Parts: sequence; structure tokens; C-alpha cells
Amino acid sequence: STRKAVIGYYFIPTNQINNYTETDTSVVPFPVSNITPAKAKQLTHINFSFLDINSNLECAWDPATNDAKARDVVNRLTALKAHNPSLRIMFSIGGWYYSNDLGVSHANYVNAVKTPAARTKFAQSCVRIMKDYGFDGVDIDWEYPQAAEVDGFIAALQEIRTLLNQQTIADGRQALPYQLTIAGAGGAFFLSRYYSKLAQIVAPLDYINLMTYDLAGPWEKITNHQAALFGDAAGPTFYNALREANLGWSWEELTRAFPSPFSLTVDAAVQQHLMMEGVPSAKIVMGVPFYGRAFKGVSGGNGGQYSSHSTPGEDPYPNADYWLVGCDECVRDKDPRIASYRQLEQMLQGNYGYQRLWNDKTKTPYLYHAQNGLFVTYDDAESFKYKAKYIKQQQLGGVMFWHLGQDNRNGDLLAALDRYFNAADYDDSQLDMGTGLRYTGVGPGNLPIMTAPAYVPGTTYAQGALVSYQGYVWQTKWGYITSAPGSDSAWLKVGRL
Ligand SMILES: CNC(=O)NC(=N)NCCC[C@H](NC(=O)Cn1nncc1CO/N=C/c1ccnc2ccccc12)C(=O)N(Cc1ccccc1)Cc1ccccc1
Ligand SMILES: O=[P-]([O-])[O-]
Repeated sequence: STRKAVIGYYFIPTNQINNYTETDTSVVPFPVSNITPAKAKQLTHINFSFLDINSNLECAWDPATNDAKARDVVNRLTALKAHNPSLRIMFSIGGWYYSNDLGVSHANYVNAVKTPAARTKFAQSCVRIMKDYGFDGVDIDWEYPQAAEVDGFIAALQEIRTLLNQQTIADGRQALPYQLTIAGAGGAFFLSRYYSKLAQIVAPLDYINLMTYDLAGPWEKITNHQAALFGDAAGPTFYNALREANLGWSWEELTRAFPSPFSLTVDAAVQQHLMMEGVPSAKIVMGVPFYGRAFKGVSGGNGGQYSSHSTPGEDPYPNADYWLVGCDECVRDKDPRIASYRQLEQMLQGNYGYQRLWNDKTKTPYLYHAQNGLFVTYDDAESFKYKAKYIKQQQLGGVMFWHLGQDNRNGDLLAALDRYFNAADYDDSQLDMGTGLRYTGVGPGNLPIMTAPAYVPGTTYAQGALVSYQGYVWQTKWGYITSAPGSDSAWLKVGRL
């Protein structure tokens, strides 16, 4: 009965705001007018991106920004709300460029959350910016607070949330109350910086939007799918950094939660979240990419999957060889490594040499260019069927995606997601989810329902014995135990009544 959220980033850079126009796509490729009223109906949230934190340790626009043209752009977005009384125009603070460990504004993120007074000043600047520009809530996209900073970051979300609540009461906005989201890490390495405090991070949020993409990159040594839903045994596996987080769990508890190595996948990151106590399924939103990542230098035999490769990893892209054949946007943006779905469709349709292939374990598509040795990992309306069924089945809150201008012109990716959740005539009850590798970790937050005979005092239990006691089902870790379950370390809690 609750509508799945559908959260779409709208990114526009300072130069384009300052030269804003809706009638010249070589100045602004994706102007607000491209968000038609039928698109506005399919979205629950649009994430205007990106604001920053300045050296005053306040949320601010980039200072080169033309303020009147910024307001004009935001007003066109907030005007969309007339087609959809559920729709929110959020704004987003951060992104990779601003907030990465080596980003130009990084120190500001660190310092803004560092003390109580600085959090109060930061928090106030967020709401004040929200109210002044007419936005409907705040999304924080710091990539990423480190374990030392995370208590500051949490405090900062708490205080912002208090100020959003005051503000909803002052504006009478209980029918569409002001909201707080974050863009969360979607792979265990980054996730491990804050994983041990996930319940605290998510509690003040309406949603944690997982970046369950960018899970392969030039930075890995072997090509892979950047957003595989489930795992492929023929693909690479990785060290599970969460087994080293500061959780205070036992070896058995750690081992059962965090198999290692493991398959880097959407499913994995979602289960990683569900394992933790006090992270509800309904606040978890699955990110999907509206773009592919492209590799060169590959030798297939397997469609260019799981191949060594020669893709530069530097930033900026370090030369002018735009090798991604038929990628015109790539030339425009001076980087062949990232191609929008809108462009990939045109590459596949033209005579550029690609085949579209499908991995039935990962439930994701891929292009392969056999004559030049290219491999592209992307998502389409077909991969979205499986991800949408997963969202419904796992009782997740919705889907988030980056970014709106990467949809094709007709908006088919977005229409597909709206349809899989909301169309009466769409049936996925027979959609086969396949036999790819599921992440099987179990933690305190996702214990299965189980039954077992009642624990009996005096009985000598062997290894593996299952009993039920004080609301749970417990298993002995070795034999022969006679202790009451929960009273010492012999018993592992494995399930709930
Ligand atoms: C909602 N937030 C996000 O979705 N964040 C996000 N995807 N962050 C990672 C972004 C890295 C990206 N950069 C690259 O991917 C460049 N690149 N391509 N191949 C290699 C590189 C170099 O950067 N690698 C970043 C990276 C990203 C993720 N994990 C890593 C792990 C180890 C090392 C590096 C990474 C980037 O900075 N830009 C392009 C881009 C943004 C979003 C999605 C895909 C691409 C710049 C940009 C442009 C317009 C608007 C905002 C941001
Ligand atoms: O570089 P990292 O383990 O967050």
C-alpha cells in the first residue's frame, strides 16, 4: 500500500546555471523543461545537486554561482510540484568532487561536524538555505565520513532533523513534511567507515539512498559489472572489510555475518544493512545508475567480462583519445569512461561495432566491442525488472538514481521503474530471479523465524543442538553444554520465535 519512493538526481554545474537556457543544448544539455509533467508524476523526489560546505563551515552554493539565475532554476523545479502533490524537490550537499578525502572542500565537511557549536551553525545554514530557495528537504552526500568523524556526522543529522521538524510545524507541512536523506555507501570498503553506527546514522533519516553502483571501476584490475544484483562465481570476489569493524561481536557472530571473500553486489549491500539492528527495510533505498562504465584493452572469450584491461584510472582523464566508439557525450565531457544510458542506446543502434549481452546470474546487461576490445557495464529497463522485484520482496523503501539527464529522451528508464511498482497490469510473479550468488550473512537485525524444542535444564546438548528459550532459537557452538542459553558464550542466537 505505501508508494515506493523514486528519487532522481538533477545535476547542473555552476557554468550552466550562470548561462542557463532551455533552448540551446550545447550550453545546457538537460534543462528543467525536459522534466515533462509525465516525468514529474513518476518521481517522488528530485535531488537538486550540488551545494557545498564553504570555509565558513556553512552550507553554501559555489561562490561563483549567479544567485538570481540559481533561484530561477530552482523555481522551475519547484513549479513541477503542481503536477504531483507528493513530489519533493530536495537539495544535495557534497558529491565526490567536493567531499572525497582529497576533494577541494573536504576539510570543511570534517570541521563543520566537529563540535557542538559548529554543528549548530551548519545545521542552521542547511534549513535556512532550504527555506530561502524553496526546497523541500536536505540530502547529505559526503563521500565519506571516516570512523573518527562519524559521531560528529550523526550529531549533525540529529540536529538538522530537529530543525526540519520545527520548520514543518511552523509551516503547517504535515501533509508533506520536510525530509532528510543521505547518499550511503554501496560497497563494504567505504561502508565500513561508519557501519558499526548504522542504526544511529539512519534513525534521523527518512531514507538512506545506497549508492549500489560504481562497484567496478578502472581502479579494479579485472573488469566487472558495476551494479550486479547477485553474484557470478566466474567473477572476482573481495575481502569483506566489515568483519574488521568495531562491532564487539564474537568470531562466530562475525563469521556468520561476513563471509569472505565475497561478491560485490547490490544484494550484498542491502543484506549488509538489514543485518544491523534498528535499520528498517523501509528506510533503505536501492540506488541504480543511469550510466555505464567503459573499459578498453580487454580480451574477451567471455564478452569482455572479468578481463585485465588498459583503462586509465587517473582523474582527470589524462589524454585526448576518446576511444569509446560513437560516444559523442564522452567527447563533450572529455572522458570515455562514463557513458549515459541515453548515449549507449545510440551506440548500440548505430554501426559502431557493439553487441549487447546479458549475464543471467548478475541480471545485468553489457556491451562488448570485439574488434577494439571494449567492455561496458550498464543498467537497462530489463535489469530494472529484477531490481524492482527485489525492492518489493525485500520491503525496501524505493529506488534512487543518478542522474535524470542520462535517461533517454522519452524517459524510458524512469517509466519502467514507475511501471514495475505502480502499473496494475504489470505482473512479475513469474519473473525468475535466477541462481546467482546471494549474500547469506545473518546478523542481529535479520534473524530468521524458527522453532525448536524448549531448552531443558540438566540436558547435555551436543554440537549443533537447537533449542528454544526466552523468545529465540539458540544453537550450541560446541558439545556438551548444560548452560541456560544467553547466560554464557556456549550458545549462539540463530533465530527468533
Ligand atoms: C549521489 N552521489 C553519487 O552518485 N556519487 C558518486 N557516484 N560518486 C563517485 C563519482 C566519481 C566520478 N568520477 C569518475 O568516475 C572518473 N573516473 N572514471 N573512472 C575513473 C575515474 C576516477 O575517479 N574514480 C572515483 C572512484 C569512485 C568510486 N569508487 C572509487 C574507488 C576507488 C578509486 C576511485 C573511485 C565523479 O566524480 N564524476 C563523474 C560521475 C559522477 C557520478 C556517477 C558517475 C560518474 C564527476 C562528476 C561529474 C558531474 C557531476 C558530479 C560529479
Ligand atoms: O579507504 P577505506 O577502508 O574507507
